[PDB]
Amino acid sequence: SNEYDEYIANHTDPVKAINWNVIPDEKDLEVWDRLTGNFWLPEKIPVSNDIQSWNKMTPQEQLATMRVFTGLTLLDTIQGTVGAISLLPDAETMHEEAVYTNIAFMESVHAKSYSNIFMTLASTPQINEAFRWSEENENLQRKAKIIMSYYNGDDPLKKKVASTLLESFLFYSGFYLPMYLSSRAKLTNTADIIRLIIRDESVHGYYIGYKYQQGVKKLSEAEQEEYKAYTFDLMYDLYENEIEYTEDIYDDLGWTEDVKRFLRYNANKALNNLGYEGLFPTDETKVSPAILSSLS
Amino acid sequence: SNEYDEYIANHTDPVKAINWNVIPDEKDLEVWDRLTGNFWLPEKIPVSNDIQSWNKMTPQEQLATMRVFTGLTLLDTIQGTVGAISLLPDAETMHEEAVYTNIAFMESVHAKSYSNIFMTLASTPQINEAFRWSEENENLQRKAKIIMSYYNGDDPLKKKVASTLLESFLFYSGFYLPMYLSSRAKLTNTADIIRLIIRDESVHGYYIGYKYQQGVKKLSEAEQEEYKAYTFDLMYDLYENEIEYTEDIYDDLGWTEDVKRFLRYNANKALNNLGYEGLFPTDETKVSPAILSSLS
Ligand SMILES: [Fe+3]
Ligand SMILES: [Fe+3]
Ligand SMILES: [Fe+3]
Ligand SMILES: [Fe+3]
Repeated sequence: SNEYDEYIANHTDPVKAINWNVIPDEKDLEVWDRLTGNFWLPEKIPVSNDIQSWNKMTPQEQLATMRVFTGLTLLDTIQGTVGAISLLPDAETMHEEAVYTNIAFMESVHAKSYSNIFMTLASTPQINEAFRWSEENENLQRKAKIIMSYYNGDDPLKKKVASTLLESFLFYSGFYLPMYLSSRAKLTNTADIIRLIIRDESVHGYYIGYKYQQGVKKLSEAEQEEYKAYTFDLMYDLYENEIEYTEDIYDDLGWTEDVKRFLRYNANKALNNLGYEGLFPTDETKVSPAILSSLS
Repeated sequence: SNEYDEYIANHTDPVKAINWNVIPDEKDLEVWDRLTGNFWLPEKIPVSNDIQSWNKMTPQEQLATMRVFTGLTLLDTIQGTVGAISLLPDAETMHEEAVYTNIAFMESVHAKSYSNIFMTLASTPQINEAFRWSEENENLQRKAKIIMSYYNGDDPLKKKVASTLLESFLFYSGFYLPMYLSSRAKLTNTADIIRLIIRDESVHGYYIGYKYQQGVKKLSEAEQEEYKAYTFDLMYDLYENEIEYTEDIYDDLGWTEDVKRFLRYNANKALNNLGYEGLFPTDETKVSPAILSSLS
């Protein structure tokens, strides 16, 4: 009578070792190859070359940078330690499970990148105040808890919708700032780190959205309509909360209207990643060219 | 809109973003820097340069290689998708959670490496027969299910003991083969992939064992003694099972007695990583210096 006798007697199916010679879904391999081939660490970027432009930035630009980046750090902390991990049990293939372990790790690299930037450019008090602000900001905590409510739940598809909206939508109110600043010769090296992060997030959102589409198409007619309604309802809720967050971050700078257009643009892309039409007419998504141009 | 209100009302404390500017345990940063600094993918090693060496190996040598490598793949599949992940909820620090995400990913890289080796060296039937054998071998399935039984349990410390014994002891009836072959100038590029895996495992066992010690030392002397008994008891069971696994894989080649000494050498290392004295007398753990050097 060993402690594990019941577990063993109860799990008669053989535990399987992953076999990469047999791939049920080629997309898993394509994504594994793309993500691992794109491996990077923030130390590879010379952020210290940004010290002069940081000191040149206005008090308002530095405050917005600290806050936005702390908000992004929080989402990556969540996605790396809870989000991506929550998708493993519902994977269609073993190679998909492997891909999620890479996503989890890279989210931790993304989160750490912001501390590398902070430690290189900012003062300790600025850093401490930013993290304190992130704990007290009601909109940031609300988007974080709404997302974590699904990861902690028991519905596999909801976890993929939440994850895709987090990856293809929730980060953008934050990616706007370094793309703007870099088009004005400010934080150009920091912007190279943000571009490496975007290179990963675009793939993450595309992939998890793809898996959601495969899973939801396995359902009954009524159920597929229910998940579509759930997705648009969650998107509206997150968008409404994001408008508030955006106003509070950028109103002083006066960039708010352009950032809101950027929000609508990315919300449409998030929904498209999940297989749905956009929520906003295309004419409401006209972010300035300088921004989509800095993204390039 | 309403679906997450309850969760939000029950999680009033702020969700925290990881801050790498404040490290409550220096070891977490040391290990993160070491593991990430040691990033590698199997594609970096020219395994195809081992084809002549592989083709000269006997059918018995090839079969043992296919089986030990598939058993190692099974262990890494479990560790990356279930093991490291099970340690997240019990972390003492947020930086420790980040480290586990890197460990999860690298275990997936390890598992994939054996497929890279098989896909380069072995025939399709050989690969299919190896995975089939892995599903049917009672000792392999038993060690996997014993370890998984603790990952699936609710005792955090038992998860770490299981993980450390998996990493510091179980992987070893397996690394003996490539290191010995390497000392006979056979499969030398494959051995380079094995050394990259060992460089990681070494750190994983050390780190998780270190966290196990920190946690058990918070208990009474009486509870500490019960965990020590549990640890030795689990080692007796895994050792007994491993002896049989070793005899079946190695008897044909005639390497069994030396692999058993190697099992005892590693069982002592695994117990040491958990803070305990070794189980076997030093004189019962002799390992050839030609193996020990590639082990390094
Ligand atoms: Fe990220
Ligand atoms: Fe991501
Ligand atoms: Fe491993
Ligand atoms: Fe390991």
